[PDB]
Order: sequence, then C-alpha cells, then structure tokens
Amino acid sequence: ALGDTLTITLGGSGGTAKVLRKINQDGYTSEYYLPETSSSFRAKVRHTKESVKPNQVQYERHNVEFTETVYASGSTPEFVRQAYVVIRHKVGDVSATVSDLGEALSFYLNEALYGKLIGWES
Amino acid sequence: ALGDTLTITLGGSGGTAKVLRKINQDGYTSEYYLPETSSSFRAKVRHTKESVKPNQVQYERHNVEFTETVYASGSTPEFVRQAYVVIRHKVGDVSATVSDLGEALSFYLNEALYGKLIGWES
Amino acid sequence: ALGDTLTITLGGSGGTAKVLRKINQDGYTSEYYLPETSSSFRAKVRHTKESVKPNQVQYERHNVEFTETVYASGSTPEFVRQAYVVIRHKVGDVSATVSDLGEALSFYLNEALYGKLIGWES
Amino acid sequence: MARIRNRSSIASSGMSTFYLFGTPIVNEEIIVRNTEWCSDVIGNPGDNPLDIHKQEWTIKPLSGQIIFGSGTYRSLQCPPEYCRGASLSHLSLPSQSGLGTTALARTNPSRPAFNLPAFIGELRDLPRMFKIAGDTMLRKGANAFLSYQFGWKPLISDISKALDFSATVRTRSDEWHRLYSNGGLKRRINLGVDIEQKKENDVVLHSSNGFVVASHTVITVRKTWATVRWRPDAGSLPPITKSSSEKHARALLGLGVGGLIEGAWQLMPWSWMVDWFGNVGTFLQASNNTIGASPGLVNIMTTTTTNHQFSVKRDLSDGWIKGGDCSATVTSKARSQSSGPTITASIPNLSGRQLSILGALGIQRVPRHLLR
Ligand SMILES: [Ca+2]
Ligand SMILES: [Ca+2]
Repeated sequence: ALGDTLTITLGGSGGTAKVLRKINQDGYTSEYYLPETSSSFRAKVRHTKESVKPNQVQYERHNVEFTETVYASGSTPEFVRQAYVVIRHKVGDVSATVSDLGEALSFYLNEALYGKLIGWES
Repeated sequence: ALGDTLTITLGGSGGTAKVLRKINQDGYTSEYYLPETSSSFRAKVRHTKESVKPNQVQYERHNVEFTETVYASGSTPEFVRQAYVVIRHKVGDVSATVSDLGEALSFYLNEALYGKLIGWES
Repeated sequence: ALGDTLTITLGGSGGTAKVLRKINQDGYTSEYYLPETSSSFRAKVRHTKESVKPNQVQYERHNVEFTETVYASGSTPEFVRQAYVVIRHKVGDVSATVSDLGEALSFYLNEALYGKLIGWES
Repeated sequence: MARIRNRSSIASSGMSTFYLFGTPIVNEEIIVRNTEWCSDVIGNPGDNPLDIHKQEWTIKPLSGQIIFGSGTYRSLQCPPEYCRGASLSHLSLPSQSGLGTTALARTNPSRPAFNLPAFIGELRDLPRMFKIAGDTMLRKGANAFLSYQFGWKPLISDISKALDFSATVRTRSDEWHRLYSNGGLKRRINLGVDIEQKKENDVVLHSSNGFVVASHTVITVRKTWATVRWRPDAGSLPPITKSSSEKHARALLGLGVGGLIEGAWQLMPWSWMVDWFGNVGTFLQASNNTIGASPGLVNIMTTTTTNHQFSVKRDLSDGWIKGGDCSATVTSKARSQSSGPTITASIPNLSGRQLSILGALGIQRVPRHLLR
C-alpha cells in the first residue's frame, strides 16, 4: 500500500508541496520520482532482515531516504542533498513501543536543532 | 555546546519525558546515558568528513542516534531498540535549504506512517 | 556533572575544607588536582565495563581515588598517601540495593576502625 | 590615544521617474549607503579594547512600467526606498556572567612534578670527589680501590654522565629563558556559541510609484572566547650559564686512560664545574623541581552577527512592479579587558630521564672518609 503519490512538503507545515509517483519496486523496495528543469526528486523505501544465526535475537531493519540532485550548470559540477532515517528492532516485539520511539525522534528534530547541529557542537 | 542534558519524550508530544545526562565528549562526538530499573537510554551525536578524493566535491555528514536496551527477563534474552538519522550535503552550500530538507522528512513521518511502515509496506 | 571543583574535608566532618580543580578529562575519566607548599592533593574518577563473553555475567566497576604526597625534606625522600574504593555489579542490577551496600561499607568505616586497622589488627 | 573613525561605501543607486503631460515632473534619486564606524587605540604597546559596528546591503532592483493618459511612472533598476532608513539591531540573547573568573580558573597550568632524588642534596659535592679520587690514584697508581672494584674507566664513565646531565639541564634552562620572552605562555578556551532564529511579517518595501510589501526573516549568531598569557615571575628562573667548557672536557676524555696518565688530567675545568654544580644544586633545593608563574590580564572577545533577508509579497503591489528581493547583514565585534585576584602556579622543570641519568653513579660505593 502506502499510496500511489508521495508528497514532499519542503518547509514543513505550510510550505511548498511536491508530488512524486511510483516508478519501480523490487526486493521489498520502492522508488518515487519527479523531474524538473534544474533538479529532481528521488524517494526510496527499503526493508531487510539479517541472516539467521542460531542463538541470539534476530533483527529487522527499515530505511527511508529523500535525495535531491542538481544538474551541473557552468563550472559547478553535480551535487546531491540527502537525508534519511533507519529503524532496527526485533521481529515479534510490540509495535507500539517502536512507534513511540520513532515519534520521540521525530519530535526532537526540528528547524531549531537543524540550525544548531550545523555548528558541530558536541 | 547544546548543553549537558537531552530530553526524550516517548510517544511524541504525548508525555513520558526522559532526561539523559552527558557522560563524555571526544572530538565532536557526544553521548548521553541514563539507567532505569528495566531499561537503559543512550544517545549519540557525530560529525565527520569523507576521505578526500582528488576531483570530487566534499560532503558534510551529520548523525544523530537513539538506542535502547531491555534487560533479560525470564527466558527472554537481551535485545535492543534504536532509530537514527543521517544528513548529507556539500561543504559550504546554503545551510537554510539543507535545513528545509530533513525537516520536511521529519514532518512527513508520524505515528500512522510508522504503523504502516512497520508492516513491511513499501 | 562533577562540577569544576571537587571538595574534600580531610579529617572527617568538621575538618579543614580544600577544593581541588578540574584538570583533565577523557573517556569517562576525570581528575582533580591542587598544589600546596609542602604537599599536594590528587583525586580521580574512573569507570569501566568488561567485554562481552559467550556464557558469563556482564559486570561494571567504578573507582574513586584520593592521593596525597608530601615533598622531600632534608635526606627524607618523598612519600604518598592514597585510598581508593571500587564497586562491582552486573549491567542491569538494581541500583538502590547497591546503594544500600555502599552505605553499609561507608558506615562501617570510622576513625576508630581505621586506627584498629592500621595496627595490623586482623 | 582613543580615536573614533567613520567610513562608508556606496551599495547601490537607481532612478525612478513619473511622467505627466509628457514631462518628467519628479525624477527623484535613491541611494544605499553602506556604513561602518570603528574605535581603536594606538600608541600604547599594551593590548587595548576595540569594537566595530558594521553593516552592508544586497539589493535586486525593481523593474517595470505603467502608462496613463499623457503620463506614466517607472522604477526601472530602482533600489527600494525602504533601505533609506537601514536601521537594524541584533536579537536579544542570554547574558553571560563571570567569564573572566571561569577562564582564569580553568586555564591554570599548575600540575604535579617529578619527585626529587636523594642525591640532589649531594649534587653540590661531586667535583671534589672526582678530583681527589683521580689525584690519589695518580699518586699511588691504579692499585687503589681494587678492593672496591673501582678504577680509571668507572671514573671516566661517571664524569661523562655528569657532563650529559649538565648539558641537559643547561638546554632546559635555555628553553625556560626563551619562554620568559615573547609574552610568556598563552592558552585559549571556548565559551560557547548561541544561535537563534525568528520570523517577521508584513514589511513595507516601497511607498511611492505604488506600494510593495515583503516578508522578513532574521538570523542571529554569537561566539565568545577568552585568552590569557602565563609568564614566569622575574627572578624565579634557573641559572642560564652558557657552556663551551664541556666540549673541551669531552675532548680531553677522548684521549683515553693513557692520556690522563700523562699531564692531560691537570687540564680539567674544576672551577667552572664546582661553581655551576653548586648553583644548580642550591636552585633545585630552593624550589621543588618547579618554576613559579603569575597571570597577566584576561581578555574576552565576543563577535556578534545577524542576517536580515526579505522576500517580495506580490499580493499588495501594482501589477507592473516586478522583483525587489533584497538582503542585509549587520556585524559587530568587541574586545574588553578584565583582571582577577592574584594567583601563583607551578610547572615541572625536568622529568624522568632528565633526573635518572646519574642516580646510580658507581663511585658511591667507596666510603666517604677515604675521599673525606
Ligand atoms: Ca523554515
Ligand atoms: Ca503512540
């Protein structure tokens, strides 16, 4: 499922709306595309499961990424702008705890943190 | 820096606030820790450079990592939870647009998306 | 955490109060020092966790040390006085009863018992 | 002397005209006036406070035209009149407190030193030991001190070790005296970075030839750091004797046992060795393997900058008006001085291999009374 068109709204709530479309899906993966004169939008959704090895917990991983590429103009060559998240947990673990952890991570990140994190403070 | 304590609110903005404490700092690398009766909370932040290639543009990297460990109970062994983000963009490019990217992603994710996403949908 | 200075009251409650200065920090380790005309005061804090084993118990050890050294006078060389304590327990143990055991050990030691102990009274 | 200086540059200029009856009734001019003014002190070798107030603009001129009966008005390549005021200020930020005290406390370089060996007390006595031993052996041959497994070769080895120690201490003293110069030892700390962003709305950009409204956004950044220089107190330095006699002594030692058997030994520089060994011994025992130091003044520098960027709102403008985007930047810098209570610190002089050279010199196994 997940819908047919993926919406990216740069600028958070109330921003500019961009719409992609399904292109391809293989290996439990999915891709979205949108072409433009000066740039293009990529979106990929991936799933995976680690190799079973006998007496330890077995884990499943999820990944979603947004990528933005700008075509070279004049001297400036190609360059990309990408940002993604990864989730890892157990297979039979209750989903509510993982969803709450994800909500917490989303809520902590905001434009204030992005503005601050750029300074390499640590 | 940003401080010595970080607040994690499980379940998004619902509640269940958690306050980690700074434990270390080594070269733009920071991590906070907090022990609990049946769980341990730990966060990590990192910044770095790629290997220099003779004729390719340099790239920024930001990593923010959340993890969690649940202590073995009964016959159930140890297992972990985590969720982390990564941002990539070139050196010296405009910071505000890169901020808008990433925070667009953060706005996109929400509880319903995780409910769907955990179901191996794509 | 640990402030910029470590206060020590040598002689137990009601003694002369000194204040060591934060001078070094790395890998969960920190140390305090203060120079004095005839002697010096040294205090460091260390933490460590042992590596993981296939079938064993994972333990953690804390350490705290005070060290006191007096400079040479005439033909008498220098000598140092120090005393440190450690605590060891599993990774997921209950913190409160560990604190109770620590209180027990601290309460047992008093000036009279130190006097008896130094006399090699076993 | 303290001087106030004002300086400016032209950022942009343009023209706007209104026609009526086919005549340019009003053709007023617009100027953007980049401005900065500074204060500084000269003529005094000591470090002085200074501050800077500085501002620039960046404007994309308007364009378009509109026509009426026998009259028009036009603002082609005309920077907006809003820049004529250009009054801007930094956003409020949390206040710092007691930066000087914290910098002075954290910056102190005092730390423990290597422990002084026992023979440093006897350090002053080495020369006569060697002189008397050599003289007695020469007078009564080499058979002396065979009961103690001693001879010519151990004596030369010990004296060579002593020269090595003397040169090492000499070089270290030279380094300390160099350090006393050029302002002493300097250290730096960082006192945090503060970042804040806000949003503003409904900024009128033009008030003639129509009206223009634009959005407004502001960015603020502050840094803060401090530096201090630690210099040795005058008179606490070690002896700084130069040394070319050791080269001569080493040259004599190269002659071997046969040379010293000849009149060569009477060429040893005993007086220099006695004087300098006594001086270094009394200095080491006076101090405890450390040099004192005192802090100079403490300075703090706090740069502050902000960006003011605009985007044209087209919903409250005449249709012919196009463009008008512009941005502005304001920067300030400061330098200020402070001082705290008196403090003294100690820094190690020599460590480990420096002091371990002569800790096991072999002549110590002979009883003192034979020499003394
Ligand atoms: Ca924004
Ligand atoms: Ca929830």
